[PDB]
Amino acid sequence: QLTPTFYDNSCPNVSNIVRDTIVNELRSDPRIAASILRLHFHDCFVNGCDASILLDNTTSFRTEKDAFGNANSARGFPVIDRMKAAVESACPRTVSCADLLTIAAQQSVTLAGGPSWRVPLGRRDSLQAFLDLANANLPAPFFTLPQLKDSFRNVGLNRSSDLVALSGGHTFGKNQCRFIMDRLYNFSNTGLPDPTLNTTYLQTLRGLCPLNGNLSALVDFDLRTPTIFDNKYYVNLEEQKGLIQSDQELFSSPNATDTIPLVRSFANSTQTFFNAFVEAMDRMGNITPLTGTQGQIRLNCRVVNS
Ligand code: HEM
Ligand SMILES: [Ca+2]
Ligand SMILES: [Ca+2]
Repeated sequence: QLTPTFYDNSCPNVSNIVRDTIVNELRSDPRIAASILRLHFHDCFVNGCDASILLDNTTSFRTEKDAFGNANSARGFPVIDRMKAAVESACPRTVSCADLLTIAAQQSVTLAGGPSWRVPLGRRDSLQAFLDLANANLPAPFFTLPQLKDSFRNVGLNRSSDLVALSGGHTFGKNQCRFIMDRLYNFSNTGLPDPTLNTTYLQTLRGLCPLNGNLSALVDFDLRTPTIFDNKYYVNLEEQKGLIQSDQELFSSPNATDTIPLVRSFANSTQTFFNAFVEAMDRMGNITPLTGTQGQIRLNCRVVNS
């Protein structure tokens, strides 16, 4: 059983070391908090939160870093190496990369203005990476609501609240033009923009992402507060201003009878959202963890111990 007090005796300063690292990095890279939270999400959706995503290539297994959802998208790996080294110095061979990344995600959310809580701990590190599983398990922005629900249920999150609350991670961070080009110019081969995208916002996005333009150009997920972790993401959805298809479907999909009330509830109360986010975050963080003597306490998050 994972417990928030796991390192209270072996490494009481772990959370503070993680926080300090993120604070330092945020000065030069204001996007790092968002990037780290996403790394934890992509770690947990593939064989559970086991730091499998942090492993680099080997001749026996490919890295998840080359999965369609991670390649030229996932970032922050060097920062994780930095805090790991700092933690290893303070507490040699004690904190797993899986736990480190979980704490980092929580601290990132808090530093961005979100809720503060102690995450359950005790996870251990994987002995391999899972590229095929990552390609199969990570959701895509073009997924329909039924597909998004399927993706979450596939890893163990059955509740619509899990999906709606965790999608709140898009209250900050960046998204490449490539992922919304269809919504802007030719949605579902209709030759027209996605009708669920506010027409005024449509114009703005088309200006940032012109046809035949730089597909790697970055756009803010939350037009209200781009770098602050708050409930503004849901207010945008109510106005048809969700950035990607998967965001807006939570409010506009024909299958959204169960998600609409959640979207409204989170848009109406920061407290309601923050509570739901913590609850869902801990549930995602409890996905098939390695515990006890299973797996290892990886020393270098990029390679399995030898
Ligand atoms: C519900 C399905 C989801 C889909 C389809 C999805 C899709 C995406 C896409 C397309 C990007 C842009 C990547 C890029 O342009 O490089 C992204 C970024 C991001 N996602 Fe999601 N996401 C989902 C759920 C979540 C969840 C559950 C979290 C965390 C709780 C999360 C946190 C983030 C963050 C913070 C970013 C910004 C990262 C950065 O700026 O470096 N996402 N997501
Ligand atoms: Ca994983
Ligand atoms: Ca925001």
